[PDB]
Amino acid sequence: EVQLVESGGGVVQPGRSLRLSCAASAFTFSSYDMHWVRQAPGKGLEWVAVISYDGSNKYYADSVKGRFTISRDNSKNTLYLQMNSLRAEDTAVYYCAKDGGKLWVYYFDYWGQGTLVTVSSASTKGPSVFPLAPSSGTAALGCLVKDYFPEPVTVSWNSGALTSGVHTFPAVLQSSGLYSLSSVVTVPSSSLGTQTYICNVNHKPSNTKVDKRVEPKS
Amino acid sequence: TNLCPFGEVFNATRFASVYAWNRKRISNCVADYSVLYNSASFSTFKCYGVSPTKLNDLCFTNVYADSFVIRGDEVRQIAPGQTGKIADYNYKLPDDFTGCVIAWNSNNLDSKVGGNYNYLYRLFRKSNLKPFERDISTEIYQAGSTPCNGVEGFNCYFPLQSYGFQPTNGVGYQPYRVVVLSFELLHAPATVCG
Amino acid sequence: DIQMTQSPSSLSASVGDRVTITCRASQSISSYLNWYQQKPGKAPKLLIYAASSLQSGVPSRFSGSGSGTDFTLTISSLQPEDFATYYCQQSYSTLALTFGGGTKVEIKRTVAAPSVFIFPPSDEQLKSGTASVVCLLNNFYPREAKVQWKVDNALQSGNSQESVTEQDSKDSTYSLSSTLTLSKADYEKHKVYACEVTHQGLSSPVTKSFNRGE
Ligand SMILES: *[C@@H]1O[C@H](CO)[C@@H](O)[C@H](O)[C@H]1NC(C)=O
Repeated sequence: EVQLVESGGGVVQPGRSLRLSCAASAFTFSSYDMHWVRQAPGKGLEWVAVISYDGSNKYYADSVKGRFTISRDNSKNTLYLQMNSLRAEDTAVYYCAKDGGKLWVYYFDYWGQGTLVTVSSASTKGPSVFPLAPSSGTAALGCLVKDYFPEPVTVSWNSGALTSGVHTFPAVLQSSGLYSLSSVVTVPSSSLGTQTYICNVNHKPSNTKVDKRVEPKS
Repeated sequence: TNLCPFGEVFNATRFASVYAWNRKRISNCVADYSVLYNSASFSTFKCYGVSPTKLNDLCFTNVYADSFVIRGDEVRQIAPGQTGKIADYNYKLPDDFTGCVIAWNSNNLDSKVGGNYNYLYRLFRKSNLKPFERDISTEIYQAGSTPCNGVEGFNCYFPLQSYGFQPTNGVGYQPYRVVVLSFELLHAPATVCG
Repeated sequence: DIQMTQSPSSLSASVGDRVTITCRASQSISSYLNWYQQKPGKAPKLLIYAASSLQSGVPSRFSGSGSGTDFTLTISSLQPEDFATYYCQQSYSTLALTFGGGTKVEIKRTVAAPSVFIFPPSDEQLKSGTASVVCLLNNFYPREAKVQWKVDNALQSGNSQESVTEQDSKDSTYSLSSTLTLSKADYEKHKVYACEVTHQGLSSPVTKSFNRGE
């Protein structure tokens, strides 16, 4: 029963600063070396920083040296990670990890669930929903949720009625700094004029609800 | 009271050459590693086989503090499995080396306006050094078929070459002081503890 | 630095099979190789440390071995809750911790032919100024599928970006959505917009194309 909870993650402009904080529970947090590890979207894990149990030693890798700082508060049982001068390469999910101390080297005993950190310079924008009409052995149609920020956006079909055959793809951070997402659903080519298909998109960060009709090209 | 004499190794007034690398032995002293943590003036700090945080609470039979000076382009060669002039001819660490490598820019101390040439390095050798080997022979290297009877000339070169350390040299050619700590643990009493 | 090459990049096995994953290091590490697991979306979880040391709370069916550079991780009998991506991580370079590429263990299934659909940009989007052409590959396996954009028989690279869903919970198939994004001026300059698709389950490449405004 060892719990680590990350917090403080968000979206931030390049060159700005952010503060991640990890809360440890159910073990002697002040008697173990603590680690931070990040994983970029779609990439693998990468070691970031280490701090000693007493908070006197601080080690970092070359990619962030002189740029990040790692500290800890034993009294509050927390592990702080100050990220100054954030670059686009820093966009990743950050986890805090306990060491274990069973060997002469470092190994990662327990993982927290992590907190997301994205590096871009855009304000909150409402998504633009566009139809993806099918044509003439089944068919498929969909909606395109383009130019929105930040994540996430909840997409349903027929107000939750259409469940089977629906695919909502992960968003992609386009060069503009906003997000583009695609949702589709495959239906039999027969029920294309009687059945009505409307995609419901909701962006709580921007407080934007949109229902878009999707009908075949004429 | 009986603190290990790390000060006279790092804060030594003058250092030795890489081919003639100096070795100091640390035994029978409490090992206070707080000088490596507080001193943020270190450029390169890489440990192999052991971790620095879990080192102030671990004993050892003996510690070896090797000291020498190289240029920045060669600091990367101070590590296991490395090849190059420094790695092959002056200072080599074993593949299973267990210790720490520290290196900091000493361009302010080991440079002269006319060029500081007192630090040297081996340029030729008939075979690669074994781990923790110190070769200080000045035998004339035979590069050709004609044997060299202690004389220099055609394919007969002096094995040592002097570094060119000037204040305006590039960072890759500026002087760097290197301290290598190696820990050994045997079936004997341990005198060095954290 | 030290590079950790983890092979195979992705393997297919069924339940109960003796699964083995190889991890090789650029240089020698004594026995300081650790094996981790990560489910899609979830956080990583420790499995093996010190190269054959089973962590507390892990099933005995997992076992590590190997010393030096070549390390092996073995599942004696695979189980349904073991389908995830396994990473290998060296520690010998203490302050230079490096991870491998990973080996996603997929639910080995029969090769599924993708369904390819090409959607032109909507008129409402064309009013704004941008144009998006959407190529959808549906229900295929494995995820290794090449999507190539052709405009007037000219290959296009760098104009689009893809997005893939995790392995499906029902049929264990993947889907991909390539979004070719451009301006309105660059859209009328060309007529033919195609989407060539190459997949292991296709006897020959399949192309879905359309002429602008027809
Ligand atoms: C070496 O000198 C520096 C100041 O130049 C000092 O801070 C440090 O404590 C000295 N080393 C030791 C071991 O005392």
